[PDB]
Amino acid sequence: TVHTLGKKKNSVAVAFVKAILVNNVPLALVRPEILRTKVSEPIMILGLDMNIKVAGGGHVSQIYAVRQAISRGVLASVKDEAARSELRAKLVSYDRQLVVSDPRRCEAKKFGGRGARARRQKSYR
Amino acid sequence: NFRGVEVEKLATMKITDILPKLNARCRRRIGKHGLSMKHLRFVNKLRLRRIVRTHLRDMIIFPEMIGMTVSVYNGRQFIPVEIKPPMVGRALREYSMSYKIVSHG
Amino acid sequence: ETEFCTHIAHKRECRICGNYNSVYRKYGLFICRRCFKENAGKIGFVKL
Amino acid sequence: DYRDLLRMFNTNIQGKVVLECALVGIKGIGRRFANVALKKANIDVHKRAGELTAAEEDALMKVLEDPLSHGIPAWMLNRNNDFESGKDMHILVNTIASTHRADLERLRKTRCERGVRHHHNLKVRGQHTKSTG
Amino acid sequence: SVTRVPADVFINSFAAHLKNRGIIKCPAFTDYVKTGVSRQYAPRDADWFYIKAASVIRHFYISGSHSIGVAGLARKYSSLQKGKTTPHHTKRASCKVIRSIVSQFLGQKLLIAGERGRHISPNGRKMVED
Amino acid sequence: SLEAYISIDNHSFVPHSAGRWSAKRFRKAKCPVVERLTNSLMMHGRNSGKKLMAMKTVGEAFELINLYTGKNPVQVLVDAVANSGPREDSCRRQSVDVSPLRRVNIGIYNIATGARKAAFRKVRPFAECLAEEIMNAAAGADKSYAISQRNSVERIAVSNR
Amino acid sequence: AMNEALKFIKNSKCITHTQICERLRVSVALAKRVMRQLVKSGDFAIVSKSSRMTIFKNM
Amino acid sequence: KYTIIVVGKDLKLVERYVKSIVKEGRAPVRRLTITTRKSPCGEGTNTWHRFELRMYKRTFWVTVVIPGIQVTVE
RNA sequence: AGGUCUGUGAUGCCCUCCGCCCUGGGCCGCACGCGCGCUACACUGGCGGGGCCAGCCGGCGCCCGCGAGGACGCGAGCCCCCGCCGUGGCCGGGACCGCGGGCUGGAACGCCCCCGCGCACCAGGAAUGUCUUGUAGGCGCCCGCCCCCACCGCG
RNA sequence: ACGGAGGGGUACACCAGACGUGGAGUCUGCGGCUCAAUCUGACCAACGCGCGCACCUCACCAGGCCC
Ligand SMILES: [K+]
Ligand SMILES: [K+]
Ligand SMILES: [K+]
Ligand SMILES: [K+]
Ligand SMILES: [K+]
Ligand SMILES: [K+]
Ligand SMILES: [Mg+2]
Repeated sequence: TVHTLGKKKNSVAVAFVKAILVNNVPLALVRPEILRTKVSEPIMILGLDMNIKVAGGGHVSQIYAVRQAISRGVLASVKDEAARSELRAKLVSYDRQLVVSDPRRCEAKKFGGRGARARRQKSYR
Repeated sequence: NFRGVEVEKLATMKITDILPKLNARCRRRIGKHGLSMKHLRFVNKLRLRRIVRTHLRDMIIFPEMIGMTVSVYNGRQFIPVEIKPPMVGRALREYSMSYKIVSHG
Repeated sequence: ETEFCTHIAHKRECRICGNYNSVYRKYGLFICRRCFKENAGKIGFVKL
Repeated sequence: DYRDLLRMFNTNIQGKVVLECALVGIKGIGRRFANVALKKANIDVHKRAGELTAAEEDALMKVLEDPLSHGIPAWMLNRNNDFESGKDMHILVNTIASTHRADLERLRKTRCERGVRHHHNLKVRGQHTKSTG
Repeated sequence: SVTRVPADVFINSFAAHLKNRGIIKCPAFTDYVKTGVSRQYAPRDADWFYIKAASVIRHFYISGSHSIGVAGLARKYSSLQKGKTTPHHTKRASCKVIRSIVSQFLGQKLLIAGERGRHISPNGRKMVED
Repeated sequence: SLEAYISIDNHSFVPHSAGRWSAKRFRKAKCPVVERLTNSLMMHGRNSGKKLMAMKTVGEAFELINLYTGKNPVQVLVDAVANSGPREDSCRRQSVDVSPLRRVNIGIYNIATGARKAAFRKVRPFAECLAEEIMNAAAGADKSYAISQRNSVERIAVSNR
Repeated sequence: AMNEALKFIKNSKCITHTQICERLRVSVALAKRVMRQLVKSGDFAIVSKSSRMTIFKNM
Repeated sequence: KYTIIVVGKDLKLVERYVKSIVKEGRAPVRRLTITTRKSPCGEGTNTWHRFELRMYKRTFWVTVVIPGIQVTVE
């Protein structure tokens, strides 16, 4: 019984793993299709059964949260052995984002401009 | 000539016979009860028909009163308004301007 | 003699001063923006 | 086989454009009214323009001068409940000038706020006019 | 099953099958109608009613348990209304076309009423599954 | 344009990476080069963001080069990036010489710009403008916009020595 | 000049709708009159897309 | 059965009561916000006060007196 | 000696007995010069059909109606995919105006929808402003004042 | 306090760039003009500012009740 997470901006991917469905749709058919190679990286760079529920965020953030849940769930069945600590280093030596989440978030808007840093045009005459 | 009837056959058949005609403001305002201070306007206008200075700008004009002269307040004075056939279907506030048009200077 | 206030309209005013202008009705406060600055301490609002 | 002009309704239709958007050349036709006048009379709406037979023009003209009979509705018409005949007319010819000008002369005789403001060549629809045109 | 096949395949392969066996077949008001108040023209592909209803039933199948409703279907096919000199805003689609579709789909026992809204009946659920 | 600033081995199956490449001064020297071009491509202003579309744009400009030169598209890209980019600049303006990372920067920028200006108000698509730009910069042809811009910069550098 | 299409167009190891449009006035005749060269397959498709389509000469 | 709703605007007192009711035996925080200009008139740089009233609620299910708390059984 | 006595039952000293209320009008009137903005000038685009994802927290079922909206009851857009148009002020752009059908309200002069009409505008002189990571820019959504109504401000 | 005085620091003030505005139509505020009235405040630090003017708001105009 493996339970695993993945996070992007607001997206949360909850993975349940038993010895590959994304929101009940087969993985091969994840609609953003020019990014299909991204959701399959851990497979084709390194089976079993996994179940993914991703919510919140947008298209790309959801893809990137499943890219982390998938790779983090295949690291919670191997344990206490050198594979556990070596497959992690192989995963990061491609993209560290595969293991550790991206902390960035939206900053708040401040009064006097449309955005967080952009202000309003100033005039003198 | 009015929509499809000549002046004899809407000003003598029925006062509300025109409602299947004139626009949605008219049907709305007449499918609503006219305030009790402009019925007096008609039992002073149609009554003693044989010049009235009035003060209600928004009042739907319907055929039975045709060929009349009125003087409607616009805020500073009463303005004469005549009644030609095409005035039916309109309000009285469209026929007296409350502003003099600007000129040069 | 019997015509005084026939016109019907909301006369929403500030609960504290009496002004008609710039009244906040969200949440049902019904007080104006000038009086809301100084009575906000005890009503309960605080800046964070 | 095609022609490179349809001088129809006194308007020169060019041809080689799509007939859907060719009909919009006639002032009175839109793309809405055109796509409701072709399919209502069994004419391919988008292949070309200059491949329309004589019989196809006859069908289009017979559905142009009478929309209600072929089932085109009143709400899809432009002279609705006119102030000349109380009828849902269909003014689809270069003789729209007369009615538009009559709606001015009626105002000129009636002396309405709209007419007096239209005379001076001013905005008439409530828009602000302080901006220095 | 229904969830497996590329969603764009099932919709346009069942709408061609919507021409057989006297299913919902289109009514007459289909001409001279915009699918929404945000659209500025009518659809050009003449099979648009067929494809629309194929899509709405594939929408009903995915919500197997609970009930959808008509007003909340027009919201599903929403679009943004352009050309007004003001910022663009989103508009709900037309409930008449969708209600016409779901009425005829309540026939042939493809759907069953609920407490509030339509629901995918066992018959029709079996059909889409097959 | 050196081997130490054009990153070959770091590429992926598509250029999309979600990488924080500009958080430190010299980090982008390890940024893959096709992704750098992709990042420069979505620089019109009405197209800011829209990376998913630029990845397609570059992707379908590699099936035109393989059908004209008959060679590897990434190789011709490296050739174009190397050929472009002024070696000498002018900054009482006296002559100075240009660093590698700036040579790469200006090269990628001018290729993107050449395609951008050549596609506006034209029937010809922007992808098949990129094909022209890349195949013509890598050779050295005066029809390349990046090469003419380079030549102008080097001339003004020479006149200010 | 259909005969031009049936041989002059079949002389380039690749072709695009815009390229054929710019060679001779084939603005949208391109899309119609290359599908003919695709059904008899003097040319086939390699990379296709709703907005762009690259056609390579079978010969 | 029995229900106790408890509501209060100061987290410390609410927690004290909630603690000492368990000595005898979704409701998330919602924030009332008002933004208003700082000046009485409208002259100067346009700056704004952001005022905020945060409330808290607990719902004890069953089969100390503090001035400021509100309790209703229903 | 910026602003505010016109937010108050804060208020001195002057002046009015210019108080309170009702009807109608104005504050929006327009040769013209300025500030903050909105929408564009297209193919890295417009259109038709389909697919699918937010957060500040948040009702929608059933019939009529092209739509807008009514009578009756109960607990996201961008983007992706498939087509169309083809460098033509064109299917870019949608101001101005002409009939209709609605909503609010005691009252449209307010706002919405439908058909038709299709302005100027081809990237902008001299000048001039803001900005360094989930940032610029693009895309939409919500609250406030609010009978109705955002091209605004707070998010 | 100031210096077309020296010295030492510094900020998106400049550098390298991005995105604009100024040109078109249009929303709104300002000045002027008009008007029976078009109520009034403010000229970097006034000019989408004094929290959405059919009535009300309302300070302004034409009349008219009541203490
Ligand atoms: K805060
Ligand atoms: K054509
Ligand atoms: K042609
Ligand atoms: K100010
Ligand atoms: K004061
Ligand atoms: K301001
Ligand atoms: Mg008033």
